[PDB]
Amino acid sequence: KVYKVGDIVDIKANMPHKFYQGKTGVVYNVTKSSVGVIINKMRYLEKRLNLRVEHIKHSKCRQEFLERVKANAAKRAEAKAQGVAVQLKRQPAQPRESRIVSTEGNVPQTLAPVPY
Amino acid sequence: KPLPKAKAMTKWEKFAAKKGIKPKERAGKMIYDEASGEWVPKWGYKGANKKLDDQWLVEVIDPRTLNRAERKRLVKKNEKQQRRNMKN
Repeated sequence: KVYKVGDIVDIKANMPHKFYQGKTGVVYNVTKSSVGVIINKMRYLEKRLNLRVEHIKHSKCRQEFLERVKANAAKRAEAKAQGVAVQLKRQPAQPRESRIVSTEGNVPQTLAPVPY
Repeated sequence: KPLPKAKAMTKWEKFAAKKGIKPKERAGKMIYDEASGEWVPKWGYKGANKKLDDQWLVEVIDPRTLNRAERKRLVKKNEKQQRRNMKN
């Protein structure tokens, strides 16, 4: 593995004097036996928190941002290829449209708790 | 052989006689670990004092190296006091 200053990381133990498991942080220092990680906590304080390399993993939360940015650039190029609004913006989930379910192959069986 | 009469106070027993300090209980190395279901001996086995190096985070150069340096400093100070008592 490899690490560098300023990389995002999420604490993850492989009870251990503390319960910092799962807290996200960014690297601030590196050493052969450990890798430093800042951990903001509540006013917010600059509580640096070193951790063993075994109990760490690179965060993936920021990968979605770069992926959406590249997809937005590709959609903008595609919109330039034609005449249309790029419409690349994310949207909240929306209510399902009405649809006519058919009872032909699906008769509504009653259950009426047996209770069984 | 001549009797082993070369006893020495080692500069500590005199201070103990000068004060209220008393000999250690000598009851046992074992002592209960904090926030744990099993006793962790402080000497003669896996030690809680060395557990600090094994913890996944110190919340603060590596601090574990500083702790090992402090332990080596205490050991060298004990060896120096032993050699100084050897000198007399």
